Amino acid sequence: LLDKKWLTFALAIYTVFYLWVRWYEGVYGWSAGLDSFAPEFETYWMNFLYTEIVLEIVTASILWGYLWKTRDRNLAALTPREELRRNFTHLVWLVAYAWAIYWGASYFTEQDGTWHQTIVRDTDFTPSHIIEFYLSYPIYIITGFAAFIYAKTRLPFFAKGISLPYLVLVVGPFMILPNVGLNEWGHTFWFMEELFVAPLHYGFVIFGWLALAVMGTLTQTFYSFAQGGLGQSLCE
Amino acid sequence: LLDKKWLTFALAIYTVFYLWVRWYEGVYGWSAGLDSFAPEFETYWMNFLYTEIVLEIVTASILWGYLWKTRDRNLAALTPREELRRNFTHLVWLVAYAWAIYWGASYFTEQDGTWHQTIVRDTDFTPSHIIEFYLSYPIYIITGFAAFIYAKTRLPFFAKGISLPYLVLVVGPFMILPNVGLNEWGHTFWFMEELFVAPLHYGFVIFGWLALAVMGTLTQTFYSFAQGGLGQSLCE
Amino acid sequence: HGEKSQAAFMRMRTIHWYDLSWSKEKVKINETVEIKGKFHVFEGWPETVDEPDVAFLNVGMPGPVFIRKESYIGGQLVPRSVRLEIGKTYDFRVVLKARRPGDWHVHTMMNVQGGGPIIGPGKWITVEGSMSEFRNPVTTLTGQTVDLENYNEGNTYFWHAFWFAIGVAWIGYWSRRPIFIPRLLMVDAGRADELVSATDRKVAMGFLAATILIVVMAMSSANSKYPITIPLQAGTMRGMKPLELPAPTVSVKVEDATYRVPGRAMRMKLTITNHGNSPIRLGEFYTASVRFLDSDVYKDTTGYPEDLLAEDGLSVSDNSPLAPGETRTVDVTASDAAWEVYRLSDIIYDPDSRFAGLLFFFDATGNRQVVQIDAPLIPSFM
Amino acid sequence: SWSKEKVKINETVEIKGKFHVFEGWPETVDEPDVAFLNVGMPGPVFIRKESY
Amino acid sequence: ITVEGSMSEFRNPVTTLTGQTVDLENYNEGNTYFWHAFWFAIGVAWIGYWS
Amino acid sequence: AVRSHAEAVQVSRTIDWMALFVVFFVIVGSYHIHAMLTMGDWDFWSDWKDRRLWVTVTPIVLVTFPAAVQSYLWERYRLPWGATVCVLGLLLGEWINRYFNFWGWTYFPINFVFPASLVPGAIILDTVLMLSGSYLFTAIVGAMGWGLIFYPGNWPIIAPLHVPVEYNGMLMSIADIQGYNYVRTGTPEYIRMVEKGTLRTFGKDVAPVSAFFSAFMSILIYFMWHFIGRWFSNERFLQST
Amino acid sequence: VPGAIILDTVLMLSGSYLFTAIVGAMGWGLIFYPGNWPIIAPLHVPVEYNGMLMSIADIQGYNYVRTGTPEYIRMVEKGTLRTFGKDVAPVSAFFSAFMSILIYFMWHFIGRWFSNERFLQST
Ligand SMILES: CCCCCCCCCCCC(=O)OC[C@H](COP(=O)(O)OCC[N+](C)(C)C)OC(=O)CCCCCCCCCCC
Ligand SMILES: CCCCCCCCCCCC(=O)OC[C@H](COP(=O)(O)OCC[N+](C)(C)C)OC(=O)CCCCCCCCCCC
Ligand SMILES: CCCCCCCCCCCC(=O)OC[C@H](COP(=O)(O)OCC[N+](C)(C)C)OC(=O)CCCCCCCCCCC
Ligand SMILES: CCCCCCCCCCCC(=O)OC[C@H](COP(=O)(O)OCC[N+](C)(C)C)OC(=O)CCCCCCCCCCC
Ligand SMILES: CCCCCCCCCCCC(=O)OC[C@H](COP(=O)(O)OCC[N+](C)(C)C)OC(=O)CCCCCCCCCCC
Ligand SMILES: CCCCCCCCCCCC(=O)OC[C@H](COP(=O)(O)OCC[N+](C)(C)C)OC(=O)CCCCCCCCCCC
Ligand SMILES: CCCCCCCCCCCC(=O)OC[C@H](COP(=O)(O)OCC[N+](C)(C)C)OC(=O)CCCCCCCCCCC
Ligand SMILES: CCCCCCCCCCCC(=O)OC[C@H](COP(=O)(O)OCC[N+](C)(C)C)OC(=O)CCCCCCCCCCC
Ligand SMILES: CCCCCCCCCC(=O)OC[C@H](COP(=O)(O)OCC[N+](C)(C)C)OC(=O)CCCCCCCCC
Ligand SMILES: CCCCCCCCCC(=O)OC[C@H](COP(=O)(O)OCC[N+](C)(C)C)OC(=O)CCCCCCCCC
Ligand SMILES: CCCCCCCCCC(=O)OC[C@H](COP(=O)(O)OCC[N+](C)(C)C)OC(=O)CCCCCCCCC
Ligand SMILES: CCCCCCCCCC(=O)OC[C@H](COP(=O)(O)OCC[N+](C)(C)C)OC(=O)CCCCCCCCC
Ligand SMILES: CCCCCC(=O)OC[C@H](COP(=O)(O)OCC[N+](C)(C)C)OC(=O)CCCCC
Ligand SMILES: CCCCCC(=O)OC[C@H](COP(=O)(O)OCC[N+](C)(C)C)OC(=O)CCCCC
Ligand SMILES: CCCCCC(=O)OC[C@H](COP(=O)(O)OCC[N+](C)(C)C)OC(=O)CCCCC
Ligand SMILES: CCCCCC(=O)OC[C@H](COP(=O)(O)OCC[N+](C)(C)C)OC(=O)CCCCC
Ligand SMILES: CCCCCCCCCC
Ligand SMILES: CCCCCCCCCC
Ligand SMILES: [Cu+2]
Ligand SMILES: [Cu+2]
Ligand SMILES: [Cu+2]
Repeated sequence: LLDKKWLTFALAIYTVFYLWVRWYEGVYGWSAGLDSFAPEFETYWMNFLYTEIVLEIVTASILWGYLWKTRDRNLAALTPREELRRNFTHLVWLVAYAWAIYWGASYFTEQDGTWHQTIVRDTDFTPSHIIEFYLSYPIYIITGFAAFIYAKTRLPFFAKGISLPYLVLVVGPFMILPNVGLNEWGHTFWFMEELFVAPLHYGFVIFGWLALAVMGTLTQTFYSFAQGGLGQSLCE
Repeated sequence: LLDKKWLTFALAIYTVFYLWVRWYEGVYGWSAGLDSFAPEFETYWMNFLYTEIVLEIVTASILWGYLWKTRDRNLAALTPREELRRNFTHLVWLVAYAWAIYWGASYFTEQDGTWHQTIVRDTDFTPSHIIEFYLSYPIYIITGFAAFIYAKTRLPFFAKGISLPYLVLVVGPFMILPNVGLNEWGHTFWFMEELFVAPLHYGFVIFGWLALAVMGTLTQTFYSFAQGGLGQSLCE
Repeated sequence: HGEKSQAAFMRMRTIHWYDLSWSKEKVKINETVEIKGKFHVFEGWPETVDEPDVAFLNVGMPGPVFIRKESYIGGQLVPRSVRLEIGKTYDFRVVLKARRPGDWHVHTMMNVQGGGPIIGPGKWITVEGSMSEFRNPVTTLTGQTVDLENYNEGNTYFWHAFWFAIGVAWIGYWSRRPIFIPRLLMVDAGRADELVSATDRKVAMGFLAATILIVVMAMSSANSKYPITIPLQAGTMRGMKPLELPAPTVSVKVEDATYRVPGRAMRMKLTITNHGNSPIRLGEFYTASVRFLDSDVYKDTTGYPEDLLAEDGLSVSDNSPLAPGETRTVDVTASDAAWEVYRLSDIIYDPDSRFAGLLFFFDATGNRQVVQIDAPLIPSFM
Repeated sequence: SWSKEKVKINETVEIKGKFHVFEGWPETVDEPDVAFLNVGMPGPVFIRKESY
Repeated sequence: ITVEGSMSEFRNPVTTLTGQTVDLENYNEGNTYFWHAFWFAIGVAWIGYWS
Repeated sequence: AVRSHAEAVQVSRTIDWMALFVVFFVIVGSYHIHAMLTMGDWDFWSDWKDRRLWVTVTPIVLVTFPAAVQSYLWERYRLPWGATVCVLGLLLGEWINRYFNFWGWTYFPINFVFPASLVPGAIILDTVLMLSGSYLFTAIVGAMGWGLIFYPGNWPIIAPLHVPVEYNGMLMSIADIQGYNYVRTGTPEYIRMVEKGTLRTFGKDVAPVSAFFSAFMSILIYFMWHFIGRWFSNERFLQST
Repeated sequence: VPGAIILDTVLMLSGSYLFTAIVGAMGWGLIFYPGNWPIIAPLHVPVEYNGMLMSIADIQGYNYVRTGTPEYIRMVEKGTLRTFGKDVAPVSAFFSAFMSILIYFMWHFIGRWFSNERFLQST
């Protein structure tokens, strides 16, 4: 079996959900979504914010708890074929994390830029941010934490210790979410402008760099892949 | 034989050439050399720039290629007396590099300061810079690269590896030449002044510090000198 | 000599120098040449140039071929930086004493604290004689006359040579013994603790004590002699008196201004309304150190530099006298080789294609009106 | 002008006058674009009731 | 302010000093697309050759 | 290798002289770059040699190279003249430029373009380092002395230039008149970063306060550049660049 | 892409990272503006727009309203009194190439750190 069709679902769920989110914001961007004090904004975007925050907290709790509860206690007696299967599953998790990171840190963040050059900022909870800071960022945070937990609880290579590159790759991008406090503070007190390259935004830049720990993470996963099922073929 | 009269030539060539350059700029500083758009400036300083750049490229290519082609393949079977002779030759190369570094980084650079306090800057190719940025800096870069190549290709101590202090001493001062881009950018966009201590000039300062790697380089050459011909006398 | 490189629009709209005059064209060593005139600060000061809140009236020359004896902005001496107001007109005066023989292009310039040099017109002044004849006597408040060419030179040389000799003595004392390789080997192989022993420590103590004592005694001696000293006098001088020019009786509206690319001419259309009670005629257009004159109206007699003066460079389509109250629209062409020699045609390279200048209207009696114009400058290619 | 020279506790003393800002303001002192009318005293030996 | 019609009808003609009238809605669009696609294809060719 | 003890001594002496040349002139070039692009503007002009900025800045930025060269020379050879050789090389390069270019090329007077004196500070730094070989003691006491002795060391030179003069109705020192007379086309008066007075300048304290601030920051800069020179003295080899 | 290709080829050939940081980063900085010139050149055609000289790009920025992006926010070349001749683009390109050398040198080691494979016993 080895690599199964979970990869297709991992790609498709993010693609479909984010395409629907893009449709939703293209429909309710203007027309209940420009004025932050209109009653329709509260029903179409504040309710969206509340629902998504509750659902994100619940989903994170459920997913992380299930992954930690179903953790492999007897990792010592694990066959190499099953290790290869689990390595492929962890690679699927990493693919999902990469897709979520793309959607969160590129698509909706530069989309926040479109909005932060076309309309006058009205609040800290515009549609663009709600879709990005409080939906896509928590989604990729959940995916990254789930991937880290799965690696630690199923892969013997990633067990018996916390991987430093994996921890950086998982936590640094998370630090962008609390960095939103600097974004709002730096937009209301600092910089009475919409400059996208202002120093108020280097917080995302600093913690966007920490996603480069994916290189150390990926060489660690390559070594985990090539533990028993390394060969032969390769290097022979 | 050991130390031969190549040292006299190493000092004299730089002294005579730079004395002639100083005479040339004292003659053509004013009077075809103040106005950068006059036809006489093009014949007396732009032609100087073109000729010196071509000659520097040709001389660097010839010298480095000859030193690398005549490299010692059988460094293992080298007598200690010949090693002492080669160490003295490398010391002569270092003396020439020090003399060139003096002329480039002190004389003509503070001379650029005289000009950058006495006349209104007219271009990026004033006589002072042409004589300094594009003549003296390339000259000492060529000398430093030649000294490094000679050490690596003749001295067994400096073979079997690239010396870190030597590489820093050779490359850091070279980095001042591309740093000219910061000088011109920092004089036309930044700092509508002639302040010689402006931050636009800290690029030379930063890479002028890297010439302090001469200390590690020189203790390495001392160890190379004291390999077989260390004693006795010394430490006995 | 540092202009013809600055942006043409920056040269056009920073400061307009007019009524310039030079007392002498050829001077001997120690002789004085006086440069007078008026400069007007343009209202549309470019935004990347800081406002002349701190400005210095400088002289553009190849080093101290002259010494600036005096400089005035509004009648009062200005040895320090001054504050200038945008839109005001000031009269200046610079006095130079010849120091170095040769042919020198002397410019009157203004340096701004945040915009760099604003170079005015330059005039060739010949200096004859020998530099050895130059004297710069100064009388101090303590009652002694000194020559600034060589005052304190011997003392400076002595002190620097003395301290250099002290340092050389220290280094040579340590350099009498073997220096590099034996000492390196002694420090490496076991404890060194043999290369620094008495009386080396005694010599170091002597050097330190002698240095401190010599510094203290020299300071005390330099306090006894010259008992009266003042700090360096510095500080921007406010309250520069501007000229109280009468309000112009000529109103000019610029309706488009074009220049051919390539070309040596600039063409503009002006609607001139003549108020007051005298028929006026346009006689001069000054844009950036370049004076385009209509010879039928005005002739230059102040010895303006030939390369910057266009005696017949200004052509007006209808330069007949303009009766008071009458308003007419004319086509004005300013054409001279200076437009390309001083790179005023390089405004096409500038990120702000706008020009400013001065128009001078003369009546029959000869009295003139200074009216200031500025407009976008549109290149034409087809 | 000072209204009183000797006062009891809780009594009021009024200081009046005119101040002129010099035209030749020294360059190392910023122009009084933001200025505060203060009272020079050794701590709150008086309380500033009002200032105009 | 109410706007009626279709966005496809919008025109933004501009006449340059070189003597050509261009529509600012689509001027240079094809050239931009071509150059970006060409350089992207070059990079993709490099990566695929190594892949 | 070497023939005998005598020829070994002769070879070592020749190496000593050649390496001294190399060290001295590489230091001259690098230190002069650093000095002229960190404090050269004050070092160029007597009317720039003031009591606040010149006294504050020059020792702070000039203690850099002496600290590193001391940390190398004393540690590796017990040679207590790193600071002195740095200062002497800087002075030689400056003076050569002043005489042959400032006065040779252009014709600015020497009494107008003389450089500052730093040998007393260098001597303090070197002696305080050799005695009590502690680098920490040097960084605290010798750097203090280096910062403090700068202005008193230069006072015998610049004192005659501070004689007051009534110059066309305005009070000017001799140095101010020099700066006014000898025209620097590229250096207007406002560029002069000199003491201009504040409303918090109490009494006669500008020079001593600046000297003590310079001494403290000299302690800091010496401490940093000791380790900078320690790194620059490494003898590592790289297998691949 | 042209700068990226230069950086990659100059690195594979002469595998030296120092040589890459000096030469390939130089080329990366220098080829940026010439690489983009075929795209942005047609937008720099001069236009007489209501009496003022504007490039096509200036007219685009003027016409298509950016409510959050006023004109003064535009950090573009505005001219100085020390801008000599026609040198704005080349001087900027060379400054960018030098600072690209510096930034490449720093980020080579930044990536070296990010490539580590260490394990932590306790967070
Ligand atoms: C990592 C864990 C993430 C947790 C957060 C998830 C956020 C989900 C969206 C919040 C919606 C909200 O809050 O709004 C509720 C909206 C408000 O629209 P309405 O006024 O009812 O109009 C009619 C509804 N339309 C406008 C959408 C047509 O209506 C709803 O009930 C519909 C919400 C559907 C969400 C599920 C579909 C997602 C795409 C399919 C692939 C997964
Ligand atoms: C590391 C490798 C360095 C490579 C660069 C070397 C640059 C050389 C100078 C460029 C000259 C130029 O370009 O100008 C060419 C000049 C222009 O002067 P002219 O108008 O002919 O007047 C008459 C010539 N006088 C004014 C010099 C008298 O004339 C020449 O033909 C003469 C150039 C002589 C250069 C060789 C002598 C150097 C000193 C002796 C010790 C070496
Ligand atoms: C390691 C260093 C090696 C140096 C190799 C130099 C090769 C030059 C190739 C031709 C480029 C060209 O012709 O183009 C340069 C363009 C000219 O721009 P323009 O005049 O504004 O307009 C375009 C006009 N055309 C269409 C006619 C070109 O940009 C510049 O202004 C940069 C020129 C300054 C370069 C300074 C380099 C200093 C090197 C010092 C070596 C000791
Ligand atoms: C031998 C043991 C006893 C002496 C010990 C020293 C005590 C002070 C002597 C003052 C002499 C003088 O001249 O005063 C000081 C003169 C001013 O003098 P003034 O104008 O009269 O000020 C009138 C007001 N007063 C009467 C209060 C002075 O400059 C200064 O403000 C210098 C200030 C330096 C501040 C930084 C010091 C950092 C120290 C770091 C330690 C590690
Ligand atoms: C090992 C360390 C050796 C240090 C040697 C110091 C020599 C003494 C110089 C006398 C200073 C002076 O006389 O007064 C201060 C004058 C400033 O005067 P001015 O504002 O220019 O006034 C002009 C009129 N004059 C000419 C009369 C001055 O000089 C200075 O600002 C330097 C102040 C540094 C002195 C600090 C010494 C305190 C002891 C150190 C404790 C840890
Ligand atoms: C580790 C710290 C040890 C301290 C040792 C101090 C020895 C002082 C020697 C005499 C110097 C002198 O007399 O000169 C000091 C000069 C005075 O300058 P002046 O008044 O402007 O003019 C010159 C007037 N003369 C010619 C009469 C001198 O400079 C100063 O203002 C500096 C004074 C402040 C010093 C603060 C030190 C605080 C130490 C704290 C210890 C707990
Ligand atoms: C093949 C070997 C011979 C050629 C070698 C190159 C010599 C220079 C060619 C200039 C061509 C040109 O176009 O000039 C340069 C054009 C301006 O031209 P202008 O408006 O006519 O200026 C009129 C005034 N002049 C006659 C004096 C030029 O832009 C520039 O200022 C570019 C300046 C770049 C500064 C940063 C350079 C950093 C180099 C780093 C090296 C590691
Ligand atoms: C491996 C490295 C490869 C580098 C390839 C460089 C391609 C040459 C581009 C010609 C430049 C030009 O034509 O002139 C300069 C123009 C600027 O012109 P503008 O001010 O926009 O004028 C507008 C009018 N136009 C359209 C006519 C320009 O472009 C630049 O500013 C980029 C300057 C970088 C050139 C540096 C090359 C020097 C050799 C490098 C030595 C170490
Ligand atoms: C201004 C601040 C100082 C700049 C220099 C920082 C030096 C930091 C150390 C460093 O770069 O590491 C060296 C390696 C390349 O050498 P290596 O191949 O690691 O050498 C192998 C042998 N060794 C383990 C004993 C070292 O590094 C590399 O991976 C390649 C880059 C080499 C840079 C050093 C040379 C700089 C010359 C100017
Ligand atoms: C607690 C801090 C107070 C200040 C003390 C800091 C000095 C510490 C320096 C150190 O670590 O020791 C190095 C030398 C060791 O030499 P010794 O062989 O101990 O010499 C002792 C005889 N002696 C008093 C003449 C020195 O000893 C010395 O450094 C010299 C000791 C004499 C003190 C005065 C020297 C400094 C002169 C300015
Ligand atoms: C003193 C500084 C002058 C510049 C030299 C810096 C280059 C040093 C790079 C280095 O450390 O060596 C790596 C390779 C080693 O390959 P080799 O097996 O030595 O190949 C030699 C044959 N060759 C000439 C075709 C290369 O050799 C190369 O890197 C390529 C050598 C050919 C030079 C041109 C390559 C760069 C193209 C832009
Ligand atoms: C943006 C700049 C980079 C940020 C990261 C800096 C990393 C510096 C190294 C570091 O923090 O040391 C790790 C220790 C905790 O692990 P340890 O318990 O020391 O691991 C024991 C095994 N080991 C000796 C082989 C490492 O450290 C601790 O004491 C706890 C803090 C752990 C921080 C690293 C994880 C960061 C995830 C984003
Ligand atoms: C790799 C990221 C793909 C992002 C594509 C995207 O944002 O799609 C939305 C956009 C919306 O424009 P349009 O297709 O015209 O449909 C408009 C519907 N709304 C306004 C809700 C977005 O176009 C599509 O839906 C195309 C489908 C691409 C599938 C990968
Ligand atoms: C890594 C480079 C950081 C440079 C910081 C910067 O560009 O700040 C510009 C800003 C200058 O403000 P400005 O750009 O004029 O802002 C105009 C808009 N307002 C007045 C509303 C802020 O300066 C500061 O306020 C200090 C920044 C501290 C950085 C740690
Ligand atoms: C250690 C650096 C020596 C620099 C000396 C220098 O720049 O010399 C030029 C200067 C020029 O002044 P001068 O001698 O009067 O001759 C003028 C000739 N020009 C104007 C061409 C320099 O003086 C000399 O030529 C003296 C020779 C010293 C030999 C080490
Ligand atoms: C290591 C110390 C660096 C301190 C930088 C500095 O002194 O900058 C002064 C300058 C203040 O400009 P100013 O001195 O007023 O310049 C006057 C002349 N103009 C207006 C033409 C630039 O500030 C900046 O523009 C930011 C510098 C960033 C350094 C990384
Ligand atoms: C700021 C001073 C830091 C100097 C670096 C020294 C590192 C030494 C490592 C061997
Ligand atoms: C500013 C760049 C510093 C990068 C840190 C790398 C540290 C590597 C230690 C193993
Ligand atoms: Cu001139
Ligand atoms: Cu004016
Ligand atoms: Cu008053």
